[PDB]
Amino acid sequence: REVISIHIGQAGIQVGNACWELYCLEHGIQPDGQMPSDKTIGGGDDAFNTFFSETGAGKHVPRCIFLDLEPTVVDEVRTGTYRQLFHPEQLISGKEDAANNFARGHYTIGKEIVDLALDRIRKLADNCTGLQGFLVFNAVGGGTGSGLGSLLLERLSVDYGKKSKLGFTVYPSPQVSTAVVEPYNSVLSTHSLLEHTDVAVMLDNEAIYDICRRSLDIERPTYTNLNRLIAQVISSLTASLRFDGALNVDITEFQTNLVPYPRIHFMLSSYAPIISAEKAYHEQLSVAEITNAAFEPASMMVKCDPRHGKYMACCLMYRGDVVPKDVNASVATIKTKRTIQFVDWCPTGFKCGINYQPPTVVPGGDLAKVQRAVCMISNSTAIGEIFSRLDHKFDLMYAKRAFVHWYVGEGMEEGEFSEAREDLAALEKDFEEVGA
Amino acid sequence: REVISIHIGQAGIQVGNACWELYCLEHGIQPDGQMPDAFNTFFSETGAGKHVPRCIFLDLEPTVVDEVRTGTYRQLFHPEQLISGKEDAANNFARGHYTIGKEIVDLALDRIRKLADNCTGLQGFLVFNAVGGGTGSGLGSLLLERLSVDYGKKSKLGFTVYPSPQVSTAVVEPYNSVLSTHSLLEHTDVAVMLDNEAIYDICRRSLDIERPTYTNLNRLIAQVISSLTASLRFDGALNVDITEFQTNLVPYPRIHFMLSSYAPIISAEKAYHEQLSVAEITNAAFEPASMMVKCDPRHGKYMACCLMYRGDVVPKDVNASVATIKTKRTIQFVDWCPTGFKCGINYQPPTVVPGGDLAKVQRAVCMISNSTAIGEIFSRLDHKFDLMYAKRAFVHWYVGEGMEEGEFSEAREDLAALEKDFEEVGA
Amino acid sequence: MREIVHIQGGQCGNQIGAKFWEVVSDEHGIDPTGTYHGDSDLQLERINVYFNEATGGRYVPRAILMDLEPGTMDSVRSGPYGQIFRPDNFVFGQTGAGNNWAKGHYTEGAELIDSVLDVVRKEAESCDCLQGFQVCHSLGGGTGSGMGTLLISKIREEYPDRMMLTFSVVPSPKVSDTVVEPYNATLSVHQLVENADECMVLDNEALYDICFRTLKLTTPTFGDLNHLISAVMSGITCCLRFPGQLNADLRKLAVNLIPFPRLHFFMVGFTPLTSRGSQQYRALTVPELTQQMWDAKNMMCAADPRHGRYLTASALFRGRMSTKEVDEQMLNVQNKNSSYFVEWIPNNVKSSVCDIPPKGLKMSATFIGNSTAIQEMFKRVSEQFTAMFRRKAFLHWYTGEGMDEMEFTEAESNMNDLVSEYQQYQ
Amino acid sequence: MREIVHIQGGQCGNQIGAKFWEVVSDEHGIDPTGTYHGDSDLQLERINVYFNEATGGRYVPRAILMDLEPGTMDSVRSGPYGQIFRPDNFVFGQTGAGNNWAKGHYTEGAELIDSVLDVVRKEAESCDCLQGFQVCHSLGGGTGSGMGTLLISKIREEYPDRMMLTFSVVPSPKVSDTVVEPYNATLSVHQLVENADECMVLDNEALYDICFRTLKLTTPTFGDLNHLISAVMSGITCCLRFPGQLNADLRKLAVNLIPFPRLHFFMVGFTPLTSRGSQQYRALTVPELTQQMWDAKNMMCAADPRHGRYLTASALFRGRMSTKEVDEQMLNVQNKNSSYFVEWIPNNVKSSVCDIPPKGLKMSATFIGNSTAIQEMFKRVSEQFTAMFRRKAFLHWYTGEGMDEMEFTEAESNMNDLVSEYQQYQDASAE
Amino acid sequence: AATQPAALATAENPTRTQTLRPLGDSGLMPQPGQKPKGFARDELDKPHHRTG
Amino acid sequence: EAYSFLDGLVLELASRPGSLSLLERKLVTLENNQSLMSAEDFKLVLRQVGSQLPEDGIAALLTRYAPAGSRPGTRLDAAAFRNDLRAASTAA
Ligand SMILES: Nc1nc2c(ncn2[C@@H]2O[C@H](COP(=O)(O)OP(=O)(O)OP(=O)(O)O)[C@@H](O)[C@H]2O)c(=O)[nH]1
Ligand SMILES: Nc1nc2c(ncn2[C@@H]2O[C@H](COP(=O)(O)OP(=O)(O)O)[C@@H](O)[C@H]2O)c(=O)[nH]1
Ligand SMILES: Nc1nc2c(ncn2[C@@H]2O[C@H](COP(=O)(O)OP(=O)(O)O)[C@@H](O)[C@H]2O)c(=O)[nH]1
Ligand SMILES: [Mg+2]
Ligand SMILES: [Mg+2]
Repeated sequence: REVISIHIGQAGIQVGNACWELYCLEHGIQPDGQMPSDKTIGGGDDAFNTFFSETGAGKHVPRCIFLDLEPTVVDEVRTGTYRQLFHPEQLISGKEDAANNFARGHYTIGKEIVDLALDRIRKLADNCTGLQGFLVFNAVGGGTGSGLGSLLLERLSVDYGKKSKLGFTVYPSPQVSTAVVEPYNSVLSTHSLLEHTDVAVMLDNEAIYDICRRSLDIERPTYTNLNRLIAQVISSLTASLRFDGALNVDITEFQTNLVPYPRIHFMLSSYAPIISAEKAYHEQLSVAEITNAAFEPASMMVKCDPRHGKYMACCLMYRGDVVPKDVNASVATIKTKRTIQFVDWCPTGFKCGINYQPPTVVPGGDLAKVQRAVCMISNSTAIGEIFSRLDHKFDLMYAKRAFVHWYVGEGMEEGEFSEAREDLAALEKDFEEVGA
Repeated sequence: REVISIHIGQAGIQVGNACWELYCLEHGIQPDGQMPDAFNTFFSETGAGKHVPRCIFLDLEPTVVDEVRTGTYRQLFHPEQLISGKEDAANNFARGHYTIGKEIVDLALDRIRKLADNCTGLQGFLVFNAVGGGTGSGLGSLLLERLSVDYGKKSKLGFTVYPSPQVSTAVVEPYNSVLSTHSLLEHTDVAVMLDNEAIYDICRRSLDIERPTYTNLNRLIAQVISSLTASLRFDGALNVDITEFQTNLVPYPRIHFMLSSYAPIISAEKAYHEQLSVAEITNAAFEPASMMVKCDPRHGKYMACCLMYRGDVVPKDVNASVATIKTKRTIQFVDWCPTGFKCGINYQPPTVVPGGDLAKVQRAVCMISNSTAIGEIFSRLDHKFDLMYAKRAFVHWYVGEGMEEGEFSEAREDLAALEKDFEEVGA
Repeated sequence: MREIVHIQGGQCGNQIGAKFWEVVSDEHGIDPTGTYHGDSDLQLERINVYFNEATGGRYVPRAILMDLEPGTMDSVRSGPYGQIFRPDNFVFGQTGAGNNWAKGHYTEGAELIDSVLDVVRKEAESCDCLQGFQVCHSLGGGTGSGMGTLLISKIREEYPDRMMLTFSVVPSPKVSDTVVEPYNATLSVHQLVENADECMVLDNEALYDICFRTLKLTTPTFGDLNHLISAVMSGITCCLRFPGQLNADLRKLAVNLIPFPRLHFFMVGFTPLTSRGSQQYRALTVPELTQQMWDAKNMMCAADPRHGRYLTASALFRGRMSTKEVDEQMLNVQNKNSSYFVEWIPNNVKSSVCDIPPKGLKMSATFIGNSTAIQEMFKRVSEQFTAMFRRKAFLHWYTGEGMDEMEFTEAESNMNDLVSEYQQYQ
Repeated sequence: MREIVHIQGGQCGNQIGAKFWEVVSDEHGIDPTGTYHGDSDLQLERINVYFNEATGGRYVPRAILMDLEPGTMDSVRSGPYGQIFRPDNFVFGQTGAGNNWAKGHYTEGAELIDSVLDVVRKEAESCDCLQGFQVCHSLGGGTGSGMGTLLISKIREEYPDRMMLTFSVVPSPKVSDTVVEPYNATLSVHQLVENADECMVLDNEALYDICFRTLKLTTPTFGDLNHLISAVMSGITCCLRFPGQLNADLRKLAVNLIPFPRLHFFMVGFTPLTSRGSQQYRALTVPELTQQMWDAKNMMCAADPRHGRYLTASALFRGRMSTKEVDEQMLNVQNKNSSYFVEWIPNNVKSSVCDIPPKGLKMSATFIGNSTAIQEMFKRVSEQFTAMFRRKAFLHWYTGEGMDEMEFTEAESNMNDLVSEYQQYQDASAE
Repeated sequence: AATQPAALATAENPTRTQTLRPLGDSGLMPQPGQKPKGFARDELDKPHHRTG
Repeated sequence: EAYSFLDGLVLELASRPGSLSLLERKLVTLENNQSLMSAEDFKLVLRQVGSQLPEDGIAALLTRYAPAGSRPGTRLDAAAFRNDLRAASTAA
């Protein structure tokens, strides 16, 4: 069993830098490449194989490619501490940026590098034997992540087919944002993320900022803490594949028990307990309260209120000192609360996953070392209001044809703007009808 | 079984500071938070080797909460439980009821649920606040309303502080008290009356402390709370739980106001000479000069009585004492309540706080009765409320916040109806 | 053979049953660990009535303990002879009734009586010939009065032919604990007058008077009162457990004390009862037992029989004795004060003899008198009920649970007709 | 001579089989090495029913392991008695059904069913007289439910006369793990009601209830539930392996418990189960065995017997016992509680006696009672199934694999008239 | 200043007031009516009751 | 001579083994914003942890680890004292 991850854009490979540091610290791989100790604890031998491939020996190269158009961050990765770990051929870097332009990175610049990305990922999959599926990281506000990501996912779909492609994207927050023309990129990314991504996990940046200011009490949080939280989420997500548990769940479990229809795949992420080191000592750690904290909107990774929507299906990943009895009791407790409701579509809208190894802690990080944790992935109808909220401010811009001359010059036209608007409206209608 | 306490305003959290100090002293918990199972109703066995109270401090002025955060019990309190606002209501019911509260109350009642789910045998809530202030009166009423709508059937006891008849520390406290009691009527289950001059007199005449501060007042209020929770906490011969108060002390749903008393309130030097027995400590718990409220039930008629006994007490002695009390005609009961007593016996003696002014005793009494002099209290407050309302003083403060005069008149007539009900029931 | 199954309700019932089981275990010679260590063979033949052979001479009491608060069970398990009760017999609720008849009779009884019925049906069907049921509880508390009454009615519906005893304590105005005692007492009595087979009324003030005047104790804790009640209860079923010159089972006592089925409220006394200081200076003869048994100040009820008529009477005797002296004393007490006995029933006293006295004693006696003075306390409770119910005090706690005014009205209606017939037969 | 072959499906099936083989290998006194170390000479004479003699007093279980994820192979060889199975019997694919009935019944089961069919045909013909097939599996997963029932069917058209046991656990809403449990469960029941000879219904909810109330354990993991299931599975087949006063083969119980061919759903109980705290208050008598055997709280199914009627019942007793006491206890329990037993079948209770008790015990019992209250759980599953299927939730994962909408409707209709048959037979009059 | 010396004093000689039981004028022991410590409470706080 | 007092303290804390790790936790948790501890708080912690040390020894320890610029007996450097206590604990 193996999974290969591709990181698109400037933020994508920063998230990858956090994730791979966490993986190397968790699997005990020295950043030069080799494992000092051959003995293993917990998951057992051959555990590292799903992330690291046994190349020659004394090295374990990750099954990832960093692809980006601006060379500065890729060269910073090349020059930093992890020179020997990453292969020189996997850090794909372009020569000029896409410049927040979906058209530029989708028609002009992406065409010369997507072929190299594909013919490297082809041999990455060839080296594999039990590929569960792909999973991607990108931000739809940029040019490379939004523009090139669409083409890369389309070509991956046409080259492989029904293979799982988990989408961990980063949407612009409704109030706090960094760019100006990003509604165009986001909408033109949605028009293909609808039909190409198998499971899409939403991640707003302001929600994690609120989590850090509120829970971990770093009054000046930067992108590194956000990336570390994303890495913790992904690790708690793949711990079932990596290590042994009571009820292990693989990748093709999520699509079966969280996707009621092929065009409805949008997951709110949640994590518990996100607590500081000092708060960790006065607060008890048991399944009940960490499960309760996993459904509160104040600890969600996306700025939306699930109380305005109806839960369709939920997924619960457990780590550490967790046994079936107390998680069963906790999930029974949740169903009694009438504050949160489940759609009548699915009475048993729960799926639990239990692992035994507690999440690891990184020196310099802010999360505390805890006995247990919960990673929650659910499907509800707040995605409908999120999309319409972005749609309104996208339609504000297009009425005056602002910034449209940039896109048309690269080689696209204005028809796909209209069809993306119509696709978003149809998605809103679909979500509303499903909510009934 | 567990009980969680909520404290509102500058008075509530100081009373909590005394109460939790007493609780930690009783169960042998170090101020750090760990011992060197009877404590389960107050403390939670969090993580490894730590006890955290089931309490929240919420206030709008940050100074007192912050000073609590740096006091002796820094690591005793779970840090997110101590809620602290950004700016106070400044003795304005409307300001703390319409403008500031809507932001802090939601987080407060979200976090109380983080305590309720931990609880498995939650007996009920109990609130500490003073209606004289702004955030205790205004925001407190909203918090109690949302507790009532959110939970409903669970008990919500109350130990409020109305302004004392002549001695007071503010000017606009009649408005705050009236607009607070209008909601205190139909939201709290049992309300325990507490004034300041009564406690000052108790500390002056009995404990002969010439210059008492709020510390002694809070200490003995904590003593009363501990004596009324000891039945749930420790083991006794014949105990009473929280529900017993609402079963045997409120004959009607709209009459829940309790006069409190405590005995023996004695110092160290007088403890040696007095032969403290059940009879006289029961007698002292009935004199008007040893009550926590500046009112005389001799003007009214007793409707019920609750007696709490701690330590070296036997049922025969309390039965003899209650018989002697019942035979006395200086105090008179209402005709329709022939058996208006309810005795509670516990074996754990009251603990002494080092540096405090109370002494070691073998037995103690905490009396909580229902009478009709509380209608006199409300009428005396209403007199001076209507005195200054005629010329509409300070009203421009309230109207600007968002309220109107409809609330003033409706609270006034609600208080008048309360007086009518109290005088009718006492017939 | 004939089997007695024990049922305990409330804190009072639990303490009374604990003392009763300690006394019985002492009589039959089993240690607090549960193993037989007695001397005579008479202590083996008739111990099935109370215990069950487990293994290696281990006997488990035939008891079911009922309550709604963990304190009573914890105190029962903590005390001596607390390691002989089977844990499955500790049927147990969680929330507590708390001095409210309605909670223990309509709401809390609903989800708890199913387990109590399950355990009592499981144990009762285990034995071959159930002599009857035995219940000790209280009419002041909530889980003892309401839940116990519901269980009584359920057993009467389930096993109708079997006997049933009810050792129920009734609170008194002089020694009064709870404010709402009349509300529970009147309705519990209203249910008992049709449900229970025969009732023997206990009262705490009478026990206090007995322990003050007779035993001359200065601090009569609940231990002494429970000891007196346990001795009385053990004395009742002594003939079933040991041979005698004239045996008498529970039905034999009931048939000789109930001429009309609605008159089953007995007033009880025990003898001998002497202080430790005056223990040396008394001779131990049949007249010394008879003169104290008939004394009004020895009765464990709050009713003076001199204000009424001994409609029927009974006497249980323990020890190697002369039947001639027993009969002569009974005839003497019958013929001396002829005004205290009813006219249309001659020979109102039923006598029985057992040759095995309680441990540490050579002679003992027990009295069960169905007098028409038992209606004094019924009026004493109904007057408070009418005085408080006329103003609907504390009624909103009863009405807002399922009960309405009709239950109350029927309660004093049955109270009045019972007391009226008791007065009529005087 | 009378031979039972064992088939294990899915993770739950493999763990249940591991516990069952541990307890059976302990019963016949063979060490985890695989050689004989027992004391009594009565064990060696009847070990051919479960073990084949390999070499030098070494016996290998007559078991087949079948599932789709290597973690279960790691788990099987992790505990003791993990090196006694023959490696050739580990028929195994590696894709994983993934909680999908269609994957384990049409896509992945189609090609891997032939290898396991080869294995079971090779192992079944290696012995003389097959008593029947025994399968333990689940109705919630994909590799245990779909593949398991397809193998059930295949054996059924291959061997039509042999007996067939199915120890299957059915998911419950009280303890629900996955989302699509009714979708798999309804179709698995649809296939079982037509293929399996008789089904011995288990449930994790009742097992947790037993381990919490009766045993009063602190952390009842899956090990305790699998131990209870293994104890039942050992108790049911005791008569073949040991002599007794009244023997009872599987076919005898099947004919004495099944009045009509479609009524082959039973509920399970075991006796005795006492907490170590209550251990020194216990007695060792037949009455306390029948007192806990008939208790509604001891049933390993989430269906209350007092909500229906007892069509037939059976009890398997082990240990040195008197037939008179067993007969009189059965007669008394039949006559006293006379309203819970069906009227047109007199003498509803069948009994058997064995002389060899399980290791560490002096006496024991096992209950297999065909009741009409077992349709309570079928309705409880069908209501969720029709709640989901009314508006086609998660249907694309099944119809996008080869299945059609007709199969779901036929499964609903068959489950519905099965519960209707149970109801009609419950309310039937003797005249 | 009110709390610090109190904490120092209670830390200097930490003695917890044990529950004293009044002795009756008899050989019998008081045997308190209730107790908040025992296995019944421990059974009550078991978390498995929440699932049903 | 506070070094001998520290050796006596660590030798005393060698017994009752739970008392050694508790004192470092008390120092860290009760620490100020900086690595400062009051003398009253230090004596309170020493009494709470179960160590009975003469007041002159406490004064000597305070003087040895007093932060620069303060009254010689008003405060104590928590971090330095804890770090030097770690070496003494690991030495025995
Ligand atoms: N018994 C007692 N009363 C107190 C205490 N502290 C304050 N009070 C009373 O509370 C009244 C005013 O309410 P406060 O709590 O002080 O003020 P507040 O509730 O914070 O309202 P704002 O000042 O407007 O924010 C005063 O008149 C005091 O008599 C205390 O510690 N003990
Ligand atoms: N004789 C006797 N009376 C008792 C005992 N314990 C309590 N009582 C009486 O029972 C009354 C209260 O009963 P209560 O505890 O409320 O019963 P419950 O609520 O049903 O469990 C009090 O008036 C006591 O006098 C006992 O051990 N012996
Ligand atoms: N009794 C018992 N139940 C189990 C065991 N393992 C899993 N289960 C139950 O089986 C259900 C899911 O089965 P699953 O693991 O998907 O089986 P598979 O995928 O077909 O191999 C869950 O609800 C579990 O409660 C076990 O060892 N014993
Ligand atoms: Mg970019
Ligand atoms: Mg203030």
